[PDB]
Amino acid sequence: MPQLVPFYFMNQLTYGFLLMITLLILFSQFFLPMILRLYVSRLFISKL
Amino acid sequence: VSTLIPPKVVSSKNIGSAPNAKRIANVVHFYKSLPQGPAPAIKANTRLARYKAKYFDGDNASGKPLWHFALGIIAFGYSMEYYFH
Repeated sequence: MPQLVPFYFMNQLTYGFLLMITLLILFSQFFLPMILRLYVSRLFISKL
Repeated sequence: VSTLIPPKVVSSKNIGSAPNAKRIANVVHFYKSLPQGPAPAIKANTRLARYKAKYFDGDNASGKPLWHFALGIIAFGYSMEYYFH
């Protein structure tokens, strides 16, 4: 069927490159510094 | 004889010492390090904090949420096979 045999490559690729940029920003700004925040908070308590 | 002896004027062992730095640190840093925190989220009827409560508690490490999440997707494409055909 067409949905399991795409020829829709340009449509797909638009959605593809968008997803990568979305995840990249999302990790970089939101979730990754919040993990270094856990580490640092534990470590700053470790200091005192 | 002499009544002249050190303890009358002490005015620098009643001050100086290193643990003061640690002392003043933990009255300011640790009085707002609340005992239970600000009660961190794990449940609520937001329709997905309920999901967190049954499955994604930091206590749970059983295979049950993994299985639960998987089974939906099996039903999804199989039904969608019949939705497309």
